[PDB]
Amino acid sequence: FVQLHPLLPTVMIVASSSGSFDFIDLSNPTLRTQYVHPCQSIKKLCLSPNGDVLGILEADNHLDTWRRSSNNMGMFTNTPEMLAYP
Amino acid sequence: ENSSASLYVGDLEPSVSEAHLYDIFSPIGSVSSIRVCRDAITKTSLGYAYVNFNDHEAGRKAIEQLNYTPIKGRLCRIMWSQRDPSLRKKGSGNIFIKNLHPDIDNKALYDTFSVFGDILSSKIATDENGKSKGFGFVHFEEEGAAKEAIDALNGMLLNGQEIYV
Amino acid sequence: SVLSRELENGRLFRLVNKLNCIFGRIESRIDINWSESGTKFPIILFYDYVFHQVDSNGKPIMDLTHVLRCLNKLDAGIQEKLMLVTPDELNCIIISYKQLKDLIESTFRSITQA
Amino acid sequence: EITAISFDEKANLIWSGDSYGCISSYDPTFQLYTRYRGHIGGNSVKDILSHRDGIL
Repeated sequence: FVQLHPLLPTVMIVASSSGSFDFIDLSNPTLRTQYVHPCQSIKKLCLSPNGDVLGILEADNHLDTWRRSSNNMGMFTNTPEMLAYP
Repeated sequence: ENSSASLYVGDLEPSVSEAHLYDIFSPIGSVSSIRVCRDAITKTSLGYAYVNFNDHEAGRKAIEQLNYTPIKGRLCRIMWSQRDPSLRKKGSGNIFIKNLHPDIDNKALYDTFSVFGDILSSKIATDENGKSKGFGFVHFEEEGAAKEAIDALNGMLLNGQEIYV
Repeated sequence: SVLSRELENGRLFRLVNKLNCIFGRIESRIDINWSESGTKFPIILFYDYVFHQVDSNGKPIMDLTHVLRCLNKLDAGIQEKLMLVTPDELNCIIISYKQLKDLIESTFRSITQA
Repeated sequence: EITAISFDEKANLIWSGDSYGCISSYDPTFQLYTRYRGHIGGNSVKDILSHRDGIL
């Protein structure tokens, strides 16, 4: 699982099947952030256009974000056409 | 044009990315899109960046929190965006100085010298632990605020060093 | 004075004319553009949603107040938000009316000639 | 049974496909928004993506 960052289209995240994910530069491979996974191996994982959202997702439907707590928000944007009341 | 941010860093590096760049101004909120568009056979410095935020006011807000503090020798340049009708926008020339005062920075320079003439690019040779190197390039939007600052005081005596045309 | 409370039929009957003019045509009973992957799919769904709205016991009970309420609302073309279920967790679409108006007249005109 | 994942760029929704037939959108941390089908049958979905205007 190798995925370039949205706002940083050269900096990537690399993640194994068990989840040894690392926030890693393209240019300087020394600058690795090797976030370990103290839980079960994965199916898939997704991104953060707001740069601060880990989405690990298996067949369990139980997400968790690991980053520092910059926002109280989840994903990027906040324009829902039936927001909390149809 | 350019009512939005369009925050234009020039005088670039070959092989330093936007990584530590985005590391520093992370806690400001509005960081929309940062990109250096490129040529095809070119892993050297070319000279245009785009540290784009949402609006111009986010650029001025990034200035007004903290701006122009030394890290990695680079200081983030401001929106210019000025093409083939600007043959002389920031190319209408500058005072080129021999023997500037050896304590002349850019921030206090424009701070005291916002009175007479608005300095666009104080291309000032400052190196080796706070020392202006005598030669500098104080640069304007015209050559009229230049003559205003010269005819006011083309430099003055604080430790005696008048500056040059 | 008694004819005052009879007039709300002709618009309503033309609505039913447009409605059951093309609902279950035998060429279009089983085809590509009418499945759950098909084009005019929820024009079916709301159709009998009114007509088979289940009760708390699951019994499809009319309550024709709600029926004609919805009928005049869909006849209008105003912009609302509409929950819809199978009952179970599938093909839920939250929608307004004027696009339903447009697809109805488009389908009717396409039926009418080419 | 979850077999395909993507985002939407304009809301806090998640876009998941299980192995039942469906495609769903999800609110923040534990809440669903919608679950529809654009799928004929069998398994649900190969893949999901976001877009300017909607979900493919």
